[PDB]
Amino acid sequence: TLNGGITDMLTELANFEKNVSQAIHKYNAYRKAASVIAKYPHKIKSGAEAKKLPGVGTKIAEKIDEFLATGKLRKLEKIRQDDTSSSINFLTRVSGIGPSAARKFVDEGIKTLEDLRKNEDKLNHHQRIGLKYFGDFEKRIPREEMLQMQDIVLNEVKKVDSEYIATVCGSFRRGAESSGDMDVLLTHPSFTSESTKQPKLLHQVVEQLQKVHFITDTLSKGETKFMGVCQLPSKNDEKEYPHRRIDIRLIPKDQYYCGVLYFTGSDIFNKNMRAHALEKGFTINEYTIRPLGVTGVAGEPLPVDSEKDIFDYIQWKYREPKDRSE
DNA sequence: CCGACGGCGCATCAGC
DNA sequence: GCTGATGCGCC
DNA sequence: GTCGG
Ligand SMILES: [Mg+2]
Ligand SMILES: [Mg+2]
Ligand code: NA
Ligand code: NA
Repeated sequence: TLNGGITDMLTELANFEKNVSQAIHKYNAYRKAASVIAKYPHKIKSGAEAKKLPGVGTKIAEKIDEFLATGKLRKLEKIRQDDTSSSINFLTRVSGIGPSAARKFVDEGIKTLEDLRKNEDKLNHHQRIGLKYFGDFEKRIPREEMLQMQDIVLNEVKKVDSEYIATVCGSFRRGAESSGDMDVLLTHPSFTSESTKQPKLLHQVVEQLQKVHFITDTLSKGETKFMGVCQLPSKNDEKEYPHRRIDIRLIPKDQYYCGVLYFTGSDIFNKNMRAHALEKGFTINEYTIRPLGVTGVAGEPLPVDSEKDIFDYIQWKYREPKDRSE
């Protein structure tokens, strides 16, 4: 974090554009600039030096110059004083409240943690649970705790059926010392791109993890994705562990590499990699990499035998999970 | 200049 | 109920 | 907001 002030500034601006302006590309441009500045291995001395980086343009260079000379950004100071922007930015922090629901709550004077707490009946289920664990969800997970959570999830999955493979992805798989939540890829031989020879493959794993009190709440649940809450068990007289967001994603077994690429991330790495795919005339999702056709239509799935194959197609040297933290 | 920016799962809603 | 759009989330 | 065409 040589340019910590700068990238904090940009992230804050990205958050404004997402939550308040609802200008998603502006959010993206900012997060992108932030990301390329974050791995730039020199302490930046000027806007004009940052502008050299791909993703830093004119406006962001000016902001960088204003930030370096004065330690501040006047544009952010204003945004920070605005009641309506601070309100919206705060509400969107609850999982399940985004830009639209946030603005809509303000329209009604529901705008503080205390307002939300007297008004649970105006929240859908996801939002009610996000408010419930509001504080907990702010806390990072140390790797040590990620490691116990893993043994639990790997062992319980093996118990339902010895042929499920669960793989912890996300920043954990990227070797991060702490993680915002747990991301779990799940496969079973019965579920492939050809057929689903067994129903409830995801359900059964969820039920199991509820039966051991590991999974405590559900934000959303379908046939391939679970989005919910979990908690490590604590010992006699210990304060409890914080509750933690868990995400479980069931992926056809023969598409494990595109799935594990996807779920390892980071989000920005994915966006850039996928963006580059397109320039190379391919498209990648969590399932397959397909060529782009002359017209603009996705051709057939290309054969993939490792994460590296995916990189090969798009003419990128391999990058280990730990080098994907953009 | 100016079009395009990654891709998709689930909850929810409107319109039929 | 179905189908498709919009909201929100995941990386 | 930035970039390639
Ligand atoms: Mg995570
Ligand atoms: Mg997660
Ligand atoms: Na640039
Ligand atoms: Na939110």
